[PDB]
This record gives sequence, C-alpha cells and structure tokens, in this order.
Amino acid sequence: MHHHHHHAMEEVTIKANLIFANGSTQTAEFKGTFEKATSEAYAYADTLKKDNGEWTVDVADGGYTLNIKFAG
Ligand SMILES: [Zn+2]
Ligand SMILES: [Zn+2]
Ligand SMILES: [Zn+2]
Ligand SMILES: [Zn+2]
Ligand SMILES: [Zn+2]
Repeated sequence: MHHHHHHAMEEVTIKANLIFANGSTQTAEFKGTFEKATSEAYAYADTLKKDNGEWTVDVADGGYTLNIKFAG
C-alpha cells in the first residue's frame, strides 16, 4: 500500500487539517520531499500540544492529507 518511488528532489505538499478541542480549525501546508514534509507536519502538531493537548491523526488522500485533532 501507499506505493512510493522516492526521489531526493521530489516536491510535494502535505496538507494538515487541524481541529481543536473547542471546535476551532486551521490548515497548514508543508512542502518538500514526501518524507520531510510529513515529518514537518507532525513536528508542527507537536509544537501545538502544550497549549492544545495530545493529538490524534487520521491519514487521508493517500498520505497527502493529515487530519489531526487535539484533545484539549
Ligand atoms: Zn526514479
Ligand atoms: Zn510504481
Ligand atoms: Zn519520497
Ligand atoms: Zn531523500
Ligand atoms: Zn501557552
């Protein structure tokens, strides 16, 4: 699954849709290789944990969309 031919110079966009405990939202985009952009997206979620609580992710669109929810 999620078949991927890697290239160091590949350029993709990972879209992170965030939903917070009070229902508020925001979307953040990360660009670079599929691997690096994905790592950056999760790193951003981690930076938001102190104020927003632990997060849960549901991967969509073959990995190009990360739906992340914060517990509060
Ligand atoms: Zn190739
Ligand atoms: Zn192939
Ligand atoms: Zn790759
Ligand atoms: Zn690489
Ligand atoms: Zn704070």
